[PDB]
Amino acid sequence: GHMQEVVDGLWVGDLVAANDDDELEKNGIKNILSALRPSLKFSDKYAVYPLEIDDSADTDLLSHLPSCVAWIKEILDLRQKAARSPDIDTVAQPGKPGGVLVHCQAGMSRSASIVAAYLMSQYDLDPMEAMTMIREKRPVVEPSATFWHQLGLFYTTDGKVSLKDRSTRQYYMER
Ligand code: VO4
Repeated sequence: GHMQEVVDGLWVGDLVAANDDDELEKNGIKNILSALRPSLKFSDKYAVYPLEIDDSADTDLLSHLPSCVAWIKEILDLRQKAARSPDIDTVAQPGKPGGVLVHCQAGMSRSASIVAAYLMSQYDLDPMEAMTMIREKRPVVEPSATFWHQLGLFYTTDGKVSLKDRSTRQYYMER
């Protein structure tokens, strides 16, 4: 498939998956975390978090990870009750009661890194443990080198991006 379910209600996938409304409906997905530039035009059937970032060696994903993690938590909590967090960027639409697909163009780097950050925060995993958990469902995932580094910074600071950490401050200084 073009998307795979990592844990209950949380999917990672590619550009094909984001456009396949049949598969999204069949799996009860009503939220899309869309990590792509330019942003796509989605139907209002979905709540969408447009993350306008590239998959480049100088892309800053770290600054957005607390917002991404909090948005996924907002959705999955709401989905369970059906059966705002100050961390969430205001461009993220209010979560709807259903699953969430996190996607980029290929479903390997931006999207897998965002899902890994969520798994690190939710299950107290380190980046490798998180990424292995995803890879066992979607074997092609492979963060870029800079995303692996940024996941390490996110791990160190317990998911609050703090520049009291030397390495995090250094990352932002070099940018
Ligand atoms: O389109 V993604 O390259 O960040 O797998």
